[PDB]
Amino acid sequence: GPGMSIDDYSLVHKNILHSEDLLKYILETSAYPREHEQLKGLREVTEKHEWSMALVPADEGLFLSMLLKLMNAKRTIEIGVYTGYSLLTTALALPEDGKITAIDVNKSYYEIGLPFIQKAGVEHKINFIESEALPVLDQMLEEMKEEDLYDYAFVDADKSNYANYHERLVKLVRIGGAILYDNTLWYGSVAYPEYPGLHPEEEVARLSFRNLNTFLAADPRVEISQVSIGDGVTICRRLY
Amino acid sequence: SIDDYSLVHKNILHSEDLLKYILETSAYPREHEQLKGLREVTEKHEWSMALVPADEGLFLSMLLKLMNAKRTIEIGVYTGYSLLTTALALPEDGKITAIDVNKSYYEIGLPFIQKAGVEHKINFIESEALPVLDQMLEEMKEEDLYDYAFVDADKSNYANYHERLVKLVRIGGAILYDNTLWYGSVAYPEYPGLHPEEEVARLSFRNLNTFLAADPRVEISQVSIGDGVTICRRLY
Ligand SMILES: Nc1ncnc2c1ncn2[C@@H]1O[C@H](CSCC[C@H](N)C(=O)O)[C@@H](O)[C@H]1O
Ligand SMILES: Nc1ncnc2c1ncn2[C@@H]1O[C@H](CSCC[C@H](N)C(=O)O)[C@@H](O)[C@H]1O
Ligand SMILES: [Mg+2]
Ligand SMILES: [Mg+2]
Repeated sequence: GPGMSIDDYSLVHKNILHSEDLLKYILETSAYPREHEQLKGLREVTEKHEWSMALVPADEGLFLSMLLKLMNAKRTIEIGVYTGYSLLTTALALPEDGKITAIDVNKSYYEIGLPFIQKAGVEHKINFIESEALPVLDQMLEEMKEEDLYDYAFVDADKSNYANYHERLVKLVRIGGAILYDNTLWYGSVAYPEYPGLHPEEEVARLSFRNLNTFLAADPRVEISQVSIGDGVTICRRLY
Repeated sequence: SIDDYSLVHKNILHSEDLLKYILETSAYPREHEQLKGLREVTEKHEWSMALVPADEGLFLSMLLKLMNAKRTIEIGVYTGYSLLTTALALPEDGKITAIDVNKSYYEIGLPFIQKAGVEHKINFIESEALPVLDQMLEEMKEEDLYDYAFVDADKSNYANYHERLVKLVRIGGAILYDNTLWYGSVAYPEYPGLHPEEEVARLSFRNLNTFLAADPRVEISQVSIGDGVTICRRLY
């Protein structure tokens, strides 16, 4: 992936909705008119970037923003930033004193979106950490206190590692807090045990998501809602 | 058992297999036993096309719990699938005002609501929703404003419901409109083969979607789940 080729991914032209016309209707009617001008700018630059397949889309973004506001989130973690579309979405949603821990192995991607984040006036909310996510989460587990738990986590980093992220995040997000997993329908390819013609890295991701979806549905630590928005977003709410 | 409407079996997702995967993997294992029972009786009913689907149900429940909703209003109950979802999501002392013109539909699902132990949270009003909302407006105290409203009744009246509901939910409260993609038929100016009532609803949703996207009193998110759900959050 953007982490560690573009040619290894064979489904980038697929969408989970029944037609591109329906997706374009949602974007033009309901998403783009509500998208911050700096999110638009960041999106348009990123659409030209070689890894644009990884970009969180605008209708999904407004849904993330809505969830953040409805749950009155204040402290969040963003895992897998890329050029920062979902991160800027989060920073604009949070109150003025909101705080985001943002983690990505590749800070050069973040620097593409950083001028839009800065012009949006919300960079002060963001503590960006350039690292693989798991060691950072493991260190947070050692140092965290109960009153500093996160309200919300958005997970959108190495697809094969979501299950390992989950085991840390169910302890780092507060009870009643939210953990969101991005891309859980993987272009619709999760719908079959076997699926033709994927390169090995993409098949690893597809199988990881089939296993994750089954696991999350059985996991008593959370309630879940798998939402057919974007490429599938699974919302988890921590029960205990 | 043949629907008069044209669109009932159309999916907004790209295949029935994809929808089935979501439901079987992520919805049915998480569906309360009484919701399963209520759904299974409703599937055989003449108007089963109107039933809120199980993946949408879990999404409504998640929103209610994440926003810590305590007092809600449900407009368009039918056999009660979304109503029972709401009642199970709310705390033990939660309260719902449920409104439907047809109480006979409610009584189809009421035994399952009762067995779930949540009927006490529900005040069911048999009426057209608009006069009820008009009457609420005249008596509603600011401290009694609803946390959450689910709108799923007469499609052509959604705009009229909105003008009342933006004054009956609290600041920061949620108004959800069901069916705002209308089987995907809203995506085009014209759409052949529809029942006249279906076309009325389709044009109403195209107008509503445009209006909500420009309404300064709310933020919105249109979500491609079920038949489309537009979440509104009241700003002032
Ligand atoms: N092990 C890892 N730890 C942290 N980040 C990782 C990682 N492996 C890959 N990544 C990063 O995960 C990101 C996936 S794309 C993220 C998209 C972004 N959320 C958006 O709003 O568009 C890439 O930026 C990649 O650099
Ligand atoms: N003017 C009106 N006022 C109140 N209810 C109305 C109405 N017109 C139609 N309805 C009701 O709206 C409902 C729409 S179907 C609602 C589905 C239900 N929410 C579910 O979870 O499955 C029907 O029960 C119908 O009787
Ligand atoms: Mg993603
Ligand atoms: Mg409906």
